[PDB]
Amino acid sequence: GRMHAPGKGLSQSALPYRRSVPTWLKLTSDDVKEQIYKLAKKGLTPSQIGVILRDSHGVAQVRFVTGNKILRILKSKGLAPDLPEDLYHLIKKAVAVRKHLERNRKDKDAKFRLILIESRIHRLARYYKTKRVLPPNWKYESSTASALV
Amino acid sequence: MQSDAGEFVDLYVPRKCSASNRIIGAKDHASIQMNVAEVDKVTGRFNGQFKTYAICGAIRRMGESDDSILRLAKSDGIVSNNF
Amino acid sequence: VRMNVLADALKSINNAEKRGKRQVLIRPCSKVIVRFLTVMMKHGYIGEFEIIDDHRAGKIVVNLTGRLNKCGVISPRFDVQLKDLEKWQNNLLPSRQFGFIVLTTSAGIMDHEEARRKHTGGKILGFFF
Amino acid sequence: PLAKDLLHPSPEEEKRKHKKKRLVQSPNSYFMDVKCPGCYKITTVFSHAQTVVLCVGCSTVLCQPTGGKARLTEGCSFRRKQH
Amino acid sequence: AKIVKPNGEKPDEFESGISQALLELEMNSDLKAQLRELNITAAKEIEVGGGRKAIIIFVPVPQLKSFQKIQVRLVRELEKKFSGKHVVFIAQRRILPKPTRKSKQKRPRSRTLTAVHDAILEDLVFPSEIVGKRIRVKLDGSRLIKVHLDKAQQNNVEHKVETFSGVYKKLTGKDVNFEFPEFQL
RNA sequence: AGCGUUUACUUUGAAAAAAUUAGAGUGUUCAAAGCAGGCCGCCUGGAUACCGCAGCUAGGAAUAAUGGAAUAGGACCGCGG
Repeated sequence: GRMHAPGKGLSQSALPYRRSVPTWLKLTSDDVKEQIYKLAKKGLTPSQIGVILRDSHGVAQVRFVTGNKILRILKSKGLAPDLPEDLYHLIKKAVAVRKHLERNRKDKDAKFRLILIESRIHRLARYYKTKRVLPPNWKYESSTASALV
Repeated sequence: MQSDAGEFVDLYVPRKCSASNRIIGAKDHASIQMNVAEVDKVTGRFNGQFKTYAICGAIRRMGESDDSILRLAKSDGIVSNNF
Repeated sequence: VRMNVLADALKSINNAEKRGKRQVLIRPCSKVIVRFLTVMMKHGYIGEFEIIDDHRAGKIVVNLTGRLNKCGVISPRFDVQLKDLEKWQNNLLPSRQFGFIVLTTSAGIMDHEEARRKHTGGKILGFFF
Repeated sequence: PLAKDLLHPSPEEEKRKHKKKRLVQSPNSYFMDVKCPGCYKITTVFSHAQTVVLCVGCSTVLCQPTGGKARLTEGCSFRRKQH
Repeated sequence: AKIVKPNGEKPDEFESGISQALLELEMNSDLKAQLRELNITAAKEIEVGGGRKAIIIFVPVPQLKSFQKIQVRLVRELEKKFSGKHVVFIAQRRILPKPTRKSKQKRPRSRTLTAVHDAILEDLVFPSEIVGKRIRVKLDGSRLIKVHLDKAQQNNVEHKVETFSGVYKKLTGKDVNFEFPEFQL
């Protein structure tokens, strides 16, 4: 079930058995690597690079076409953004809810949902601290959380 | 059910259901034993032999006694394998 | 969430047996499950089984016979000393004649009979009788 | 049904089952070679695209994103790619 | 010769003959530019059931992809040479022993038994790829693996089933049946 | 004689006061006890087990923790030093 909801949703991807790249695909490891570099440097998250490839170019999964995961390509090349692109999105949402809530003061629901999002920021922030993706000093504080975009 | 000597010592051996492999107790009055006749290959007449099948009470009232008898008959070669 | 995998494997066998199924599907297979089911099979409580192999945790289809009464797990996995096998198998097993306690020793995963045979303790996983 | 062949299900039953609840999970999606009414070059498009796939040089737009499968525009033939 | 062995030892007149049959094929065939830097490691000759044999050739792991590129066109030429004996190409993978307590870096999990045995079974049946595997645990405790191959290249591969089972048995010591299933493609 | 990712687990060995308890021998006339006794000077016992947990020691490596290369400041091999 969902972390902060009563729902029990079963909706995600289902990878096929065969990890082999199909015959029709002519894009080689270096061609998709040049493509990934171009998309990331345009300004685009590992998620959005992945969907662009499979929709338009027809790249089933980059881990089979290449030997790497999109972020390991980008962090090897040194195009990986510092604070991760799920921690980023949680902070971005939390700022968007607080900016709404600073105006609409009697929004008791927005107050409750802000508490849930922030509990999720802390919980993911500490995972990244243990795995040495962040400094041990890294803090989520709503005072100067907007400094992080 | 024999001692160190090898004398069969318990007073009887209860039949086991042909389907589920459960044992058919003394006061199990919803169990069956159905003799299915044997046909002579060329004439199409009754030989005088049959393939007997015992079935448990729980299997019958569950309603799998039909499909169970069917599988046992199909395995014994009574019912055609195409069916 | 799924914290004990052997617990759910043995409960799903137990319900399938009671209900009167000929075979059952075990979802997340593991060495401990396959090593539990080989001990069961070796005495002849289950028939053959076939571990279906996707690129994840596998699946097991076990051919059930109708000669298994109960197969249960013991969580937590207590440290059964050799001098404690008796007082465990006294209250877990139905009789001194049939039934087995599989326990994970240094040698491998095996029943109380072979653990006594090789003069070894270990940790209780479950029982089948 | 007590006896069911769990190992060997017939294609219709496991074509029906939810994509995760099959024996070996497999996607219900695919890739399709799709072409425009004017141009000769073909484009690879995912079944459930979720972007707008522009014909190269933005000559036109091929698909449109929706709930499930991506709606291909009217007057564009397609041939689903297989391996 | 084109047969460089990992140890500085000398090729038995057998596999020298194979690597010198590759000298002949290089210098003649349309495959001349391809068989230039491409090398062979070793070639063993094993006796399968019935009255047949298979020549099993060892390729360096990085060069396998370049060998897979040409294999069917090359297997053809080497099978038309070597009379009535099947030939199959396998990348030679190192298999590091599991680190115990008695006794060095983290053993890379590519160099483990389960991984290389899955790699061997992938590299045997090259053109017709694997779609399914099932390990039938027989009643005695012994296991039998059942590899479901790609149904395309049925008649291209179905004549090498007994050979593949015999070779994989010699390498690893694992019993294999080879099926072509009918309910996917 | 030395060296060899740590830890729990398990089996072995050591070290563990007697008395009590379990327990072998022995007609306190039997028994509770007692450590005596037995044979025509001699012959004999006064055993053995049990004693958690922590500490010590040697085997085993299933199970459950924990560590190694990813800014390569990686292992090995050699040459300037």
